[PDB]
Amino acid sequence: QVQLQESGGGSVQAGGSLRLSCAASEYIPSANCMRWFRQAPKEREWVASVLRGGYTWHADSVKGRFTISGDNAKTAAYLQMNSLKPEDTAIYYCAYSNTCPGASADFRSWGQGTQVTVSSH
Amino acid sequence: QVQLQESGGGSVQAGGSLRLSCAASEYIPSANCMRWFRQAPKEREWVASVLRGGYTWHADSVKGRFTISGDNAKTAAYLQMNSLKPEDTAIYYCAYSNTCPGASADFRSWGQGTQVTVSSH
Amino acid sequence: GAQVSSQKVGAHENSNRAYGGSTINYTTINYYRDSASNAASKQDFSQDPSKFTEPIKDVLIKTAPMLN
Amino acid sequence: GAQVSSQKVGAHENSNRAYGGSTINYTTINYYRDSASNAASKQDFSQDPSKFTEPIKDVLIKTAPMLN
Amino acid sequence: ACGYSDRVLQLTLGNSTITTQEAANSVVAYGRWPEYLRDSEANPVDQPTEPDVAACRFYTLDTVSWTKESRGWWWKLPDALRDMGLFGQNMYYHYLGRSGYTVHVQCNASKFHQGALGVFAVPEMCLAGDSNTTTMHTSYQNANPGEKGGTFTGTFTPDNNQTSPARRFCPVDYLLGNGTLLGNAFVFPHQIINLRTNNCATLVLPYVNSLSIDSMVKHNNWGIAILPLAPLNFASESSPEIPITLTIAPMCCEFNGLRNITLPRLQ
Amino acid sequence: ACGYSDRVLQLTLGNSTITTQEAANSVVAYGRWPEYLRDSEANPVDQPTEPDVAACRFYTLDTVSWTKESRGWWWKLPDALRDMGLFGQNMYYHYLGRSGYTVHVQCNASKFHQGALGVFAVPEMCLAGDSNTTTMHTSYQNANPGEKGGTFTGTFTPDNNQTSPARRFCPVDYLLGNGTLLGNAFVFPHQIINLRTNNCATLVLPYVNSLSIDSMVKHNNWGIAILPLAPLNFASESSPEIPITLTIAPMCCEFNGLRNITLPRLQ
Amino acid sequence: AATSRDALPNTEASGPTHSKEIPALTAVETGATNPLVPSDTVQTRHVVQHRSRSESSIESFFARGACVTIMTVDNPASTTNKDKLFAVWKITYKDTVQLRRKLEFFTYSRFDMELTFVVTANFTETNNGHALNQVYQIMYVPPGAPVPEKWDDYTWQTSSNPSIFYTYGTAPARISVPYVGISNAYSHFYDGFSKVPLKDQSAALGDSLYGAASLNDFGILAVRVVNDHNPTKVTSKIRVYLKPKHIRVWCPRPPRAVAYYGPGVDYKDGTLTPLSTKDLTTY
Amino acid sequence: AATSRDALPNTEASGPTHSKEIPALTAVETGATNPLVPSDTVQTRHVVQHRSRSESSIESFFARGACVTIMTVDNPASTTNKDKLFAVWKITYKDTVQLRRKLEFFTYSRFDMELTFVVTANFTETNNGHALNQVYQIMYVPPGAPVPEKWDDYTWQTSSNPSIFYTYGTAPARISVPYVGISNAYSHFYDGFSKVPLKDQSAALGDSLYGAASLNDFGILAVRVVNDHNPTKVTSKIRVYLKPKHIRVWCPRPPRAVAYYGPGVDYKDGTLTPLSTKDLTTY
Repeated sequence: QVQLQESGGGSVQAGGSLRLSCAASEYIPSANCMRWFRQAPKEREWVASVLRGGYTWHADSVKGRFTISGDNAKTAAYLQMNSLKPEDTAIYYCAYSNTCPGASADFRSWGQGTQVTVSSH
Repeated sequence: QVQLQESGGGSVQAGGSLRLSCAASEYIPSANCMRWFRQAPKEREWVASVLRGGYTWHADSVKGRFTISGDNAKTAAYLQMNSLKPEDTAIYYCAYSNTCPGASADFRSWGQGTQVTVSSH
Repeated sequence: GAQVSSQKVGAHENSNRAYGGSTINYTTINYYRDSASNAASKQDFSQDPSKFTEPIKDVLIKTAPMLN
Repeated sequence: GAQVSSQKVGAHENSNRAYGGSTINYTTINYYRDSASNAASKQDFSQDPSKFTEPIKDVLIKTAPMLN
Repeated sequence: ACGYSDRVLQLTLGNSTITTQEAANSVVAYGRWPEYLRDSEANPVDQPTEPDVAACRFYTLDTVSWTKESRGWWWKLPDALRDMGLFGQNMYYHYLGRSGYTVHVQCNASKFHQGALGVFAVPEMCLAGDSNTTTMHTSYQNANPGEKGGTFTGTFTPDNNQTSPARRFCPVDYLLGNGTLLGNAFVFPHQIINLRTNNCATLVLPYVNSLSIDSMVKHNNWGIAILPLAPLNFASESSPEIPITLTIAPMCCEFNGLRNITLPRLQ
Repeated sequence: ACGYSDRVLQLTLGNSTITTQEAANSVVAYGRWPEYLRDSEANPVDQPTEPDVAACRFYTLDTVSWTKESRGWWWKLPDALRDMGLFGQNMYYHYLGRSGYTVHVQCNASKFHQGALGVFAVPEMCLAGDSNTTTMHTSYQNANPGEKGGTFTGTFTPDNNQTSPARRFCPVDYLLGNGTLLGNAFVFPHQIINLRTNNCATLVLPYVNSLSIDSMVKHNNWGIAILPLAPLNFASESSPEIPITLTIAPMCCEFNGLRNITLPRLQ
Repeated sequence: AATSRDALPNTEASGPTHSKEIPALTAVETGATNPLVPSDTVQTRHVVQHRSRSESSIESFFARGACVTIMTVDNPASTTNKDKLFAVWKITYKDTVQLRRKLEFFTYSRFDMELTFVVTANFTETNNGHALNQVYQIMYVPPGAPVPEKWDDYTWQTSSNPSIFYTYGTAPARISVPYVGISNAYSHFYDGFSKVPLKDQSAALGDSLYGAASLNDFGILAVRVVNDHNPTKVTSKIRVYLKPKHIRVWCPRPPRAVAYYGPGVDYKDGTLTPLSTKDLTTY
Repeated sequence: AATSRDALPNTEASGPTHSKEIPALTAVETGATNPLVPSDTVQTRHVVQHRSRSESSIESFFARGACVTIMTVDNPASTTNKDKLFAVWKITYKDTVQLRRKLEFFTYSRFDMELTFVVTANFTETNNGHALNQVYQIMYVPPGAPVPEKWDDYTWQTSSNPSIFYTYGTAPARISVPYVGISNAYSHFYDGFSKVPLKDQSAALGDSLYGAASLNDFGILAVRVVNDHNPTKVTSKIRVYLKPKHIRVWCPRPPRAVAYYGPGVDYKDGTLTPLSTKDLTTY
């Protein structure tokens, strides 16, 4: 079926940087709004949402530090994680939408995710 | 953040007078309706509400004795407490609003308050 | 400023002292200042398809040989 | 007491026996006694910007030297 | 033919005359010359007082000094002329007053100096205050400096003394002192005194207000703002100085509602 | 009346405009304004190409520097403009071409500098070579320097390398570079840029040649020679410098005989 | 005779030039803007101009309605102690920024005002209770009249104050108001005071706020839920939209460049940098 | 003078023939279509023709409105963490297939556009809670204006953007828009790029998407539920319908034959076989 693949995760110390990438197996002629999500305990959390270009929304925790871009041609998105905090440690995911600038944990499928471990000191 | 500071509280005997004052740390370009509240057991009570000037409302207990003014320039309010009763003993507070002549215990923040102790005889 | 136009009557009621016959008209009054707000008049024109059907430089006479 | 005015037609329908061509008008009837209730006519005037652009006492002739 | 020029002008009002050899024409704000109040537009019913030549004449305010560090200056009308001869008197004795003006800003230098001053006449020139704790709090005294006027500044400094606030304006230059970008001020009637070109600015201003006549003691119709578009420079000197002088003449001024004299608290 | 002057001019061609506040009128060489080729004078039969605004516009060549030791400079037309936009292109694509010109030489200083430049437009400005062993031997490359032009000299220095001759011009100033006395150059259309008076020279030149139209790549119709009649001097300085800039606009240019592009050997 | 929707002037063909006429040169000192057109500096062709300024006329510029305030209500547990369930808002446009900025390009204006009210409501605590459609009373209390003290006092009788009874779920309410200013035009800015402090008086007595006058005192709008108390709490919001119609404006001004701060022209520290970074020689 | 509703030409009676006139023979190489009528190849009778092409005029062909997008909303548990409850959709017809294909028979067009909005809502989790009738705000944000960040920020004040406040349960909302293209006609196809890559520049800097231009950048529609948060979640959908009125079209083209794939003319593998099987000699 439709497949999204997360990549770029790893383990870094606090204050560090990362860049997560999510590409679709084949192109999707419907999904234009991409989103990022995370989780640690037993509850999912919305990171950022990005439509075609260049309207980009963020959350009250990841704003200013995180930035989403993504190609306006290839159905893929990118997450630049700066000034990383030990609280950011979680499994990050990717999910396509339709025309949904808003965000809610209500996606049909779920890829696999990518682990981000933030070291303290 | 936004800060309100109560002052002027103390301990007086019945029939006495006081004057409570509440000023904002810095000016607020939205909050024009100020209110006073009190409490003793485990329940808050609305004292008086004052918009810019000079519409002033009171409660069925503090009316005629209490009077609220406040500058129409500086975001601050004042409470003149006359003919004080031992029942008035409580912690008084201050809270800014918007365009809310009415009163309800539903304010976001909460400063600190000021204690008013009324002696009997 | 009413616009009265005629309708092309398809099915005719058994009437010629009100409906069916004596030309049935309809009224239209525009209510807005902007032309974009108007309804479609549908009173449109047709044209000869030649610009697409016969785009040749030298005129085509059907009875004659195309190539001469 | 109807006010009939013309519309400035932008996009024209393929019509000249109803729409597009033969000047499209629109009707307006005021229903209230108070002028404040009226809709905006939008039929407004323009003026020469001179009062702001050339507020000088001695007239400006573009081809000549400003300072003489 | 006879050699008449846009550069050489002579202005005569009452018993005063101003000459100039380096003018850049003159501006009649909004193309409206000052005029008396028409019957069709009249308001107060009593016969108005029209001082004419007694008040309609050129008064020279105190001279200021332009240096490399000058940020700008400002004045209010009729405020600046509040103490000027019969104009001042007629102003204080009446409840109502209206007046137009001929403002002439003067500043000469040499073929070796450089700099440019923007002279702007702003209708209803409300200036920003100095507090971040209270709005619209500048006091009457500070709002009306009279002939000395006030000055613009390059940095906003909030008044932090909440015990005894200064209650004054803190007009930031690039913000024209009212929260708008200076570069736009050119929408107001104005002239520029560019040293290489001219040595004076002349602005004829009509009475502008939402009413036919109003209280002069309470409200200033116009505001004169002078800011250095291009800074002062001379030869290779580090501290050049040239004076700037204002001369203002009320025009077609009329007053209504005579009473006893208003004695304002100015300090 | 309105203040129109011989000193203040504005020239507009194509999408370009030149203004000047210190002109000394302008010269229309031999009283003939540039024009297109008349039918009665025509030669090649094919329909000519007339670029109009694409080529008839002001092009600014590289700026040179005038010092106390400058002897003079020279350029050839249409050579100098050989690489200028569409004019250059139209020139190379056609076997034949004709064009008039508006040459505007620019050079400003101060009321404290002094000097005078003679700007001369010479029809068929053939310059003398550098050899005393061979005549008419200057090579195509050296004869056509393009926009950079060449320079005059104060002393004739014969080329003695007979192995590999330099094959260049050696134009002596007082000899106008062609064996005639400079003092006579004034017979050619000209203007003088005398610092105290003006800061520019304007020469409108018609197409001048023994034929109606000719090969532009082979033959230069006009030559621009700029020599310092009076040397540069400033204050009490030993090494003053002021730039000189040329801006040339082809006029009424037409071309015949289109083919593939000529790719000349320029070095 | 030139109407807003008329086509702008055509571009006239112009050829080369070489003369004493100097359109390009000017002197901004005079305070005049040089009235040039393309043909003054370049060669131009003939162009039949079709564009018009119809959308930029003052009337068309302020043709959109805009939010001004968000008035709210509230029901408690029972009465418990409270019965002051009603909103009173002092009518002033200076509460938002959007409409306010647009009304600042000019110094004075005159206009008939159209007000539209969009009312929305909702539940608070999850409950099986159901409220019946509400009716709201929007009462204009002009400066002077008695302002409501209790939610159910005499003032609500409205024998002279205009009032709009809005039923929930119907088309938003709307009314028109004539130019109601006490002056010949409304004053967007007022450089002065309401009181002249006199020397033979106390400073307190002669004091007033800079830039404030009754020129703009229009009174208040008092809104309440007509229906009696319900067991289940419903909160309601009334959004007010103002559209200045039949408008005229005087004296242009530079638009507000830094964030608004109060009903005056004042500015707050830290909001004084409207421009971003850009090199002088970078496109 | 020939109107769309006029009757087509009558069939003229024609008898036998034996001549040099050769209507039947032609040569398609010329690129012309042979303009024959029955009477040119067979004997015909006289027939008074009544049929008309009234239903096939361009205007009548696009007389039906068509869906373009499905915008949705969503409420969570409480806030928990979320307050981004609002839908923003980039206005483009190229999202569906039905209207898109119809608008491809031609290369260019001009038309006034009528938009109708059908709004529906529903409950999610079975509950005894009841929501009060909702009001929606459909805001057109033209290219440039600030796009809403929070559900309750300044942008929603709408001092210049046209907005429609729709009350639930009333007749679907509708508005008209003039031909708003920056060109003389809208371009259904654009064979080119927005940027010319220059040699003295980086490939990245000169890069752009094939077939994309601002010719079709119309901005966005932002929709939100005006009512405040309710304890019980309600989900809403706004369907947008476009009807091109007063339309004109240029340059006919072959209709799309394989499934659409993106906003371009591109095709996907495995969708390239529009024709079925049928023998050459089978009826």
